[PDB]
Amino acid sequence: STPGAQQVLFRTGIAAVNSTNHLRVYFQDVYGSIRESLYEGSWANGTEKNVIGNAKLGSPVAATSKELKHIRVYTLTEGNTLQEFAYDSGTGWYNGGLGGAKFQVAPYSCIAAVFLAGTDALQLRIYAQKPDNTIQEYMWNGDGWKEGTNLGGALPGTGIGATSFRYTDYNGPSIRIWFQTDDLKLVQRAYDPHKGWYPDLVTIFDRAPPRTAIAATSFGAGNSSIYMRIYFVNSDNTIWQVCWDHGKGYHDKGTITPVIQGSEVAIISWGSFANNGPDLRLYFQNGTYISAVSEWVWNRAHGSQLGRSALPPA
Amino acid sequence: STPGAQQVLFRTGIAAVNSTNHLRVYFQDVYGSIRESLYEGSWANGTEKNVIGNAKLGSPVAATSKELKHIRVYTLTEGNTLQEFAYDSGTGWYNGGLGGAKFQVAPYSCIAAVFLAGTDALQLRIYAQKPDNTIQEYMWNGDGWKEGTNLGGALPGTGIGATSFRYTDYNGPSIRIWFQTDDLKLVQRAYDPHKGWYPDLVTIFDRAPPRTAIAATSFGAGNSSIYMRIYFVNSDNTIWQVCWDHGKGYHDKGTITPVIQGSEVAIISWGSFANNGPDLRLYFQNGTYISAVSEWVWNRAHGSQLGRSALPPA
Ligand SMILES: CC(=O)N[C@@H]1[C@@H](O)[C@H](O)[C@@H](CO[C@@H]2O[C@@H](C)[C@@H](O)[C@@H](O)[C@@H]2O)O[C@@H]1O
Ligand SMILES: CC(=O)N[C@@H]1[C@@H](O)[C@H](O)[C@@H](CO[C@@H]2O[C@@H](C)[C@@H](O)[C@@H](O)[C@@H]2O)O[C@H]1O
Ligand SMILES: C[C@@H]1O[C@@H](O)[C@@H](O)[C@H](O)[C@@H]1O
Ligand SMILES: C[C@@H]1O[C@@H](O)[C@@H](O)[C@H](O)[C@@H]1O
Ligand SMILES: C[C@@H]1O[C@@H](O)[C@@H](O)[C@H](O)[C@@H]1O
Ligand SMILES: C[C@@H]1O[C@@H](O)[C@@H](O)[C@H](O)[C@@H]1O
Ligand SMILES: C[C@@H]1O[C@@H](O)[C@@H](O)[C@H](O)[C@@H]1O
Ligand SMILES: C[C@@H]1O[C@@H](O)[C@@H](O)[C@H](O)[C@@H]1O
Ligand SMILES: C[C@@H]1O[C@@H](O)[C@@H](O)[C@H](O)[C@@H]1O
Ligand SMILES: C[C@@H]1O[C@@H](O)[C@@H](O)[C@H](O)[C@@H]1O
Ligand SMILES: C[C@@H]1O[C@@H](O)[C@@H](O)[C@H](O)[C@@H]1O
Ligand SMILES: C[C@@H]1O[C@@H](O)[C@@H](O)[C@H](O)[C@@H]1O
Ligand code: NA
Repeated sequence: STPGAQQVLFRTGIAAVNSTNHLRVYFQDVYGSIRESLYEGSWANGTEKNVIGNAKLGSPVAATSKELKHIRVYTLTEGNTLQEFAYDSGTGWYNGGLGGAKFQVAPYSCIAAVFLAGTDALQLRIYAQKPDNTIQEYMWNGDGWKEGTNLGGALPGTGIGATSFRYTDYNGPSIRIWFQTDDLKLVQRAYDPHKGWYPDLVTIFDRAPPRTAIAATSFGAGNSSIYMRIYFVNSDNTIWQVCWDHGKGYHDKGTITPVIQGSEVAIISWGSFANNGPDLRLYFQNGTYISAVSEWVWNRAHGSQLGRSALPPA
Repeated sequence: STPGAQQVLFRTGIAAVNSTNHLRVYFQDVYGSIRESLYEGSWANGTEKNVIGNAKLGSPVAATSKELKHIRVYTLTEGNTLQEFAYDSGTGWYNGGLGGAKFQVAPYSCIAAVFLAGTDALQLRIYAQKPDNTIQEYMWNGDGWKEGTNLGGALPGTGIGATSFRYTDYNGPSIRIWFQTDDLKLVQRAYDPHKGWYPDLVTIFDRAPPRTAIAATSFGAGNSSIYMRIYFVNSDNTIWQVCWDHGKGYHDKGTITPVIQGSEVAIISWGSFANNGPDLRLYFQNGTYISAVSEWVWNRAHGSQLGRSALPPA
């Protein structure tokens, strides 16, 4: 292993954001600090000098962005309230206002976050689990944090995946989120601006390990058309992928890569099938230098391939 | 799930002590507190009122006893120093002297603990991993804590199992410990009073998951004879057992029971083959009520069976 790799928490929460091929990756160190690694032509950072804040040890770690102009990172405090670390170009890193709302969640809650797509306005939806085990939406629309739609019960400690896209024939954004129910199914819930939250859950996978990681992305939005990918850790200790592709629906599922038992997972994407893409990047732990974070790549050039073996600070 | 099971930390460290079929089990709750559940005819406790102390979230939890007269429970402070909760009949619970020594270990260190067998005197040996990744022994011989023997390098974050027995033809106690080496092997190291720490590391399993749980017990000591069982979580997400039986050596290995990815493991035993025994109890998480602790049992009457489904507080 390496002294750097040893600083990375085993089964750390992982998140990532990007603007095309400009990448940032968030993780927790063994002391509970949240650090940023970065790719700008090459990999750097992830050191003690790249701490953005502190969270309870074992905290979920979620992140969302508008390119790399605005980045928001969500974790849990020792008190099990949602908090936010914020980057704005020209301002740098600071503590955003979510903390002030003191939103109290289950000790075992996960977190997902999205900027609403297709607008220059900064609008955010956060998902987490309340003590009664229901999934709660929290909203920022430029004038303070408020609760949004409660989306019903889930498995206590369920992973939460989430994405926002805007159809080019729609006048507003859509949201899709994914979690695990008590019966151990992985389900989709869905928001469109006409039907609101659709009443029904759609099953994406019959049986998954209890509290498995869940990470999602979407790309290539068109006229009432989208592409989506959802990832989880199956019982074979590999990440599995589920595809939505326009005109085919939920039509493909299969293993992608081996990981450590109980690895967390982050996904980013950019581009589209119509324009020589997409590009996908997955981050996870697979045992490289024991505790380092590893990368998986997909692009048109070469399809599925292992990427950076050990991320900084490894 | 159940509300009680929701209080138990996912992938909690687990330790267990006993006097024959009088049992105690220790675990961490979602807030970082170490709780005791109990079996005296039936299962009890493990509630907020049965907290014996606090430790960093995700701390290893080890325990050793002399029957139930003297119990010692070892975990890590937020500062990554070893600490001790102690019970003596007639006194109750108290924080033991161990914290006075300020032994600093690696933030990812595990812990094992044994009272030395075959003496009424209270002699302790604790094992953990220093920042240089070597396994260090720490000793109490009735007049203050100090470092004992350093047992060399091991995989960073390795599980550590230990047991002490005393052969009926020896003038003093033996120690066996087990851990994982950088090549992912599981190995034994050994202390006998004529050879001190043996020079050889003896391989007991060729390849195991990185940082897998390791728990060990021993029973039926005779003249130059002993029975040992070592447990670990294998890549198939089940506990495996390695057997030493007198006259056969390290002769068997196979699966015992399924567990969640990354489950920790605790083992106790009592009795002997020559006296209609032994009894074994194993403790772990297998997904019952998502996050409850479960029991597996072995005895002569019915052999291998699942015990109590979900321990208190579930
Ligand atoms: C000096 C400066 O740039 N201040 C910013 C304000 O002008 C702006 O209104 C706030 C908005 O709040 C932050 O971003 C939003 C999207 C949310 O994440 C919110 O929680 C966060 O505080 O940002 C600066 O203070
Ligand atoms: C029919 C047969 O071979 N039965 C044997 C018994 O003779 C023997 O007692 C038993 C030993 O089991 C081993 O030891 C116990 C304590 C436990 O660890 C088991 O997992 C081991 O296999 O094996 C029966 O199979
Ligand atoms: C954007 C870059 O794409 C590929 O070149 C990868 O090998 C790098 O790790 C990075 O993800
Ligand atoms: C968008 C910004 O990009 C670089 O300037 C980094 O140093 C910052 O931490 C941030 O990620
Ligand atoms: C995009 C939508 O915004 C508001 O109307 C919320 O109440 C909904 O739950 C959804 O997030
Ligand atoms: C992107 C697609 O949008 C709607 O048609 C949903 O009913 C589908 O499940 C899918 O989420
Ligand atoms: C963008 C790519 O789309 C399909 O070809 C999938 O089979 C790949 O796994 C990847 O998700
Ligand atoms: C010592 C006891 O043995 C069996 O009767 C089990 O069913 C109990 O859970 C307990 O372990
Ligand atoms: C040996 C002792 O037994 C009972 O008194 C319990 O209440 C204590 O916690 C301790 O385990
Ligand atoms: C056996 C001894 O008991 C008490 O004296 C504790 O304070 C010591 O640290 C040790 O565990
Ligand atoms: C029982 C023995 O006691 C002391 O002599 C120590 O130096 C050894 O390491 C061993 O623990
Ligand atoms: C109990 C046995 O004792 C010695 O013979 C060791 O060399 C063996 O490995 C085993 O631990
Ligand atoms: Na976690």
